[PDB]
Amino acid sequence: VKKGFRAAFRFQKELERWRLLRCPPPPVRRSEKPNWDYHAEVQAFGSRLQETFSLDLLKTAFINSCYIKSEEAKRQSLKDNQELFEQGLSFSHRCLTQFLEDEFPDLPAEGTESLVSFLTGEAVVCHVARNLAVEQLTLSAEFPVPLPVLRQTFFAVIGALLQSSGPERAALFIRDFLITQMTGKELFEMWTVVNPMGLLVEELKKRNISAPESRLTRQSGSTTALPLYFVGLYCDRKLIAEGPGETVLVAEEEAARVALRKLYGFTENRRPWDYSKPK
Amino acid sequence: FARRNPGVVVYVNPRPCAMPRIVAEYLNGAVREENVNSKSVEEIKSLVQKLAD
Amino acid sequence: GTSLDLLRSLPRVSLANLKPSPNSRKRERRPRDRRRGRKHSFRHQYQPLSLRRLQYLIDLGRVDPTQPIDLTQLVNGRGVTIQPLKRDYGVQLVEEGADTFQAKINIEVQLASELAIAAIEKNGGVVTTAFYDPRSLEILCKPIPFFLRGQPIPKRMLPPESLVPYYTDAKNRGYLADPAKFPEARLELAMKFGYVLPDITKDELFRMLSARKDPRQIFFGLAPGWVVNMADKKILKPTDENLLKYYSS
Amino acid sequence: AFVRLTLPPPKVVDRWNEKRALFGVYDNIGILGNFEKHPKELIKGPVWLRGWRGNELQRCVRKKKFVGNRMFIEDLHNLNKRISYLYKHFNRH
Amino acid sequence: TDRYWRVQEVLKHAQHFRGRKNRCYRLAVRAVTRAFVKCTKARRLKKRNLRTLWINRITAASQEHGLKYPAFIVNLIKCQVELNRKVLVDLAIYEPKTFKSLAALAKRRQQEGFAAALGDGKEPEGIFSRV
RNA sequence: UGGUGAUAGCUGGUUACCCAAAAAUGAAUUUAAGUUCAAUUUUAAACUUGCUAAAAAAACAAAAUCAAAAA
RNA sequence: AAGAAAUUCGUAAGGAGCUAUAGAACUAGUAAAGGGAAAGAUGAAAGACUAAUUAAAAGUAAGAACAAGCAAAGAUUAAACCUUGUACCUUUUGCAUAAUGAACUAACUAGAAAACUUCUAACUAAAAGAAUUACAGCUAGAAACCCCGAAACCAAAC
Repeated sequence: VKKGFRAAFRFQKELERWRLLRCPPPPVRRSEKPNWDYHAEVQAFGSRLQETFSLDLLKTAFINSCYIKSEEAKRQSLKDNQELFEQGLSFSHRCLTQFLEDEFPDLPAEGTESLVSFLTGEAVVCHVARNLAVEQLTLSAEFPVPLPVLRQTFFAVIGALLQSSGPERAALFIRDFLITQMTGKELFEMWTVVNPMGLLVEELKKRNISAPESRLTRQSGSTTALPLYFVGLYCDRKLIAEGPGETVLVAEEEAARVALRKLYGFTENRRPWDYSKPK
Repeated sequence: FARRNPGVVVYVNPRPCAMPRIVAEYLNGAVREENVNSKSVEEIKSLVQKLAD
Repeated sequence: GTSLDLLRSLPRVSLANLKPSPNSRKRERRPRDRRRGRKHSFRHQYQPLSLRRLQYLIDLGRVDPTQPIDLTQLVNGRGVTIQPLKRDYGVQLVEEGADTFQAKINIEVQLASELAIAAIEKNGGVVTTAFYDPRSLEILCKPIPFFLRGQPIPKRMLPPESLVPYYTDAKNRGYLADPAKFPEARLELAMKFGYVLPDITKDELFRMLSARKDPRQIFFGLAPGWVVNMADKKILKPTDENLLKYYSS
Repeated sequence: AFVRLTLPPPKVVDRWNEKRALFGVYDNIGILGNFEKHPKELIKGPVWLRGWRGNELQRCVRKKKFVGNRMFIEDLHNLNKRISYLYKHFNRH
Repeated sequence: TDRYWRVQEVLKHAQHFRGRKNRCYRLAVRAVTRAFVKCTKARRLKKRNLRTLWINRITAASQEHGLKYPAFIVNLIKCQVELNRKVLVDLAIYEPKTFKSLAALAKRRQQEGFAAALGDGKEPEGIFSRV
């Protein structure tokens, strides 16, 4: 038997490391974990964002219906975030629509609604909250915090932010934190468009423009198993959009998609949106 | 440092301890642990500034 | 003492805090790892006393000028070191300090310089030479121990025939010297320097200065064959007639 | 190699026991006792090395002299053989 | 008493090895050192390959427009253009219209350069050859 | 069985880090694997010119040996 | 290499050891002189059904393999493809496509001395707690030089 207690203590740590790797512990909310002060964190959270929040309002926004039930159950053996949630979601819809309209006046009202819904989507809201540690600050009876409950708080925080800092700061906050999520997102990715050829024709007739005549601009490897077809939409014998496709149908569909982006001013070379403006 | 950076929650817990240690937690969930055993004030200040940045 | 004040400010010291002085201890190499892994007796050994060395003792008051100089007293004052293991057999004087030692006192040294003898006599000192057996001299340097051993005081030995002429020589002023030549010899030395001879009799303390022990007598105070009641701080004298014959022998 | 799967029981040691508390007391016996008793006189242990130290050969040789007559015949012969090796090593290498 | 952990240090780097090498400390230690040294040597050579790749891509892009790489570089140098090879590859890939403009600019300077060389400097410097 | 860990100028082996400095000439030795002498290197100390270069002058016969001043 | 004396002097249970390859060869001198081992592990209680504890050695299984190659590196969307690369120690010479040695795992396995000097201090014409040196000396401390292996030789028993 080897002598010494350090060696025995060292092996115990060695055993613990192996056990932890084999069986990682279940997740627990930071609130239960040590070194958590809700009041201190909220003050730091507001200062960290460099934004002014009303402590009472912000706490109410964090407060959720599920959290109250757990406390009420313990109490048996308080203001929800619904009111703030409605204000933030409603205000965000107006603010998001306003931002979209300015950049893309050509884009149809239907498209703006899809974009607004995508930006207010549960996944988008949840991702921002988790990366900001809002989930730890979120008050709920279950961990990991349910996504619908987490989404409610985020807009509730926006509603609290509106009261504390006004629409102007909240609008900058939305632009700084939410409009940034549109980077790298293609138009059809955020807005679902089916039957692009029909939609393209529908826009053209509204503008009193002749439907383009599809033509095969380029062709390669037609008889091989890997054929490449370029189809160009010619309006009044003038090419408006061209797309590549493995088949003539695919190229025509891709060309239609390119035209739709051009119609609504979503060109790949379009002017970038600006987050620098302090105004 | 606390006045300069009030957005970071600082916990100071003098207790019977073999080796002093500093734990830094980030918003994304990253946590970094640094032992302060037998280190001078100047060394500690430089380390904390790096953690903040 | 500002250093003392710093101690008060500094924290209380503990056993662990103690640390060896810088550079006091060198490092060592041990084979733990690859660093140390891989690969004449007959001639007397006179022990002299310099005149300059003599001068400071008198000037510093280490040896009382009134008391005659005694080799044992010098050992008592740690003036000179005699080692029996070295088998030191004699005592001499060193020419150093001939120009820095102006004083007069009675003294006895086993060997003295002829120039030094007259110079101190010119100053008024009394100088003589006595023979101490090297074993007896060691006993003389350490008188208490043989009392502890219980040995009685023996008769002082005489020089071997090689050294008899030196001690018997009148000019050498030895205890075996002929007294008849001493008044003439003293006169002759005075003429050599030309200094006015001070007769030993003129001195008020003449008897004290001229007092000398018997050739058989080791100690000025104690006659040969005596015993000392060291425990009772008394001196014991043999009262047996046969013992007197032994001392005469 | 393999290591223990159990932790040893905790142990507590008293540093102020009389032996530790009074360790070193009377070490100044000579200076504070008029030098009547030298601190070397306070050494208790093997007779041949009380107040004395030397190299291994000197210690062995002194040990033989002190207890040679009181040592066992077998031990004395072994000590004699051991002394031979020690003598050659130090005095020839 | 830490000899086990010393082996673990070698083993942790040798966990991904195959064969008895991954489980033999005698062989595992040798493999770990050899792996580390190989990366060190490649660091210096790695940079040279990247420049070679950039130059090769530029030549193909220039040849696509019908311009040789050496001719394109020399004319750009004559025009005091200091764009690096890495940026040049990006311009062709992501700015084909700009690359053609660069191609046209280099060819025009090449035509002016040939005229200047034939002229011997007696003729006035061309508009694109003016500094 | 013990002397005995015999002896062997011979074979082989001889376990953590970092910084710094660092070259197989002459003479002899039962000596050419070692050792002494010169030379090198090296530490301390004393105090002042040193290295490269270097004309004329000799030496030779009618860029080195030597070494003014410089730089 | 050996090595006196004379002459002085001399009263009077513990471990900065080991803990089953360590420590006595030992659990044991047990299993012709003589030589001489191997090994065991529950709990308070087994009149509680005999204990647990360990991604923990190599070896295997769970789960064989897929053109290209000292087996890795740079990489990469990608395990293999592309690119780069003459196993290790010792020894030769500052070179091996020489030559030795290695099935693998665990344990065990080889630098030891103070005469003089420098350095660190005490006191100082004196220094050392007897035996030592001295015209700045003297005292104390620190500072150093391995392991295994013959053919042989002799004594006493059998």
